[PDB]
Amino acid sequence: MAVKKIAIFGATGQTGLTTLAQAVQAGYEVTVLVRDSSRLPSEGPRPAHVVVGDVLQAADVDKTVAGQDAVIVLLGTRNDLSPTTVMSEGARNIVAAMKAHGVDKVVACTSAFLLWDPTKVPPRLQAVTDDHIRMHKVLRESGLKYVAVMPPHIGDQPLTGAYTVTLDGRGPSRVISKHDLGHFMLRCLTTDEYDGHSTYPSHQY
Ligand SMILES: NC(=O)c1ccc[n+]([C@@H]2O[C@H](COP(=O)([O-])OP(=O)(O)OC[C@H]3O[C@@H](n4cnc5c(N)ncnc54)[C@H](OP(=O)(O)O)[C@@H]3O)[C@@H](O)[C@H]2O)c1
Ligand SMILES: Cc1cc2nc3c(=O)[nH]c(=O)nc-3n(C[C@H](O)[C@H](O)[C@H](O)COP(=O)(O)O)c2cc1C
Repeated sequence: MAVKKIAIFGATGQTGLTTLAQAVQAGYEVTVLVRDSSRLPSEGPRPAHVVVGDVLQAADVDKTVAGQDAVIVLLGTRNDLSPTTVMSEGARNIVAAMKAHGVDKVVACTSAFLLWDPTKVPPRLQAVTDDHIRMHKVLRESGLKYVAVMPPHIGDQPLTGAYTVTLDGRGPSRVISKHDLGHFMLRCLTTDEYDGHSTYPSHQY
């Protein structure tokens, strides 16, 4: 039984937009939860289903997760570095909705800071990193099949599909293109080999 139907959270963000386009082009039936639909593009591949709402609202999340085979999480805070619980509270709602609807696979992006020396996080990113840690804890303790994607700097290099995935935060570089990161999140839908693991995609462009 391959995954066919997925929900993407954070589909309008930098990585979300290209993950969404790639998923639709690849044949998935994609549902997105967006606060503002004007942030979805008109050109290119289009999601099958658009739910307007907020990941902080359980009912909105429930509507989005119902019926899916898997969930991709690309939530983030754009340029806001303030203390925050948006991602972890969103993940709480996602896990509850997954359990309410029988969905058992989640692929979620946090950051390579969760693999690197936890005393080398740049001060201005510490608050966001603390919420990534809370989000990781929520997902790992959910018991669901969870692939933790922990990328380094997200760049705008082209899609290659040729990046390296390690399990410990060491790799050929400290950059992954947004397009390659999205491609990897989709890869995680068709294998179990990363379930229960932390993954570090990187590439020399
Ligand atoms: N930038 C880097 O180099 C880097 C490196 C490693 C890890 N990361 C982490 O990687 C993840 C993905 O980063 P990104 O740059 O692709 O993300 P991003 O551009 O920050 O996009 C965040 C996404 O989350 C959505 N979102 C935020 N609050 C929400 C809410 N309350 N309800 C529903 N959706 C909400 C945003 O929606 P709107 O469009 O409505 O704002 C947007 O779709 C983030 O957690 C980031 O911290 C970033
Ligand atoms: C593991 C890792 C995680 C990162 N996480 C973030 C993050 O959540 N948010 C961010 O703004 N930058 C993060 N960065 C680096 C930023 O993307 C980088 O400072 C960015 O180029 C700043 O661009 P701007 O000034 O246009 O916002 C991360 C880098 C690495 C290696």
